[PDB]
Amino acid sequence: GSHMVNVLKGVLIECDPAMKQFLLYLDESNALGKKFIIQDIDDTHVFVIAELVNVLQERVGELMDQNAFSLTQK
Amino acid sequence: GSHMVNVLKGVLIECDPAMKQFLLYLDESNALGKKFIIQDIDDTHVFVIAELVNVLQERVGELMDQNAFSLTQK
Repeated sequence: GSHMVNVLKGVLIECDPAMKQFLLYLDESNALGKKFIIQDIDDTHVFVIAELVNVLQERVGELMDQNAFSLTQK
Repeated sequence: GSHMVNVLKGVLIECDPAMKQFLLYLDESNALGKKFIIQDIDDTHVFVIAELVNVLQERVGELMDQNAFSLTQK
């Protein structure tokens, strides 16, 4: 490679570094069928595209029981 | 203690901090009349919002001859 240049448009999110670790865990699982974390920025940051962040919103809120993700029949 | 929580929408940049350094000076100079660089996402990452990325585009494109950010009408 030449050098790291990642410039893109979407939603930038940070809160805490523990947060980072769950986004990774969720990317591992890919429970939402979307790869939300495009690049993670300086430890505590996650870059997710605005177009699909809505899946994260539901994951953050509803994942306690489950979020509505069943397109096996729809 | 504290920690930062920043969730934001716009354009994320990643490049070596050379860009950051002109950017901070330029932010400092406020030549573009807006705060383009919203948050320094620590040392290397820069965040600039898409609303005024256009301003940055012209800054990049036109700066060779002149960056005319002074528009009384044009």
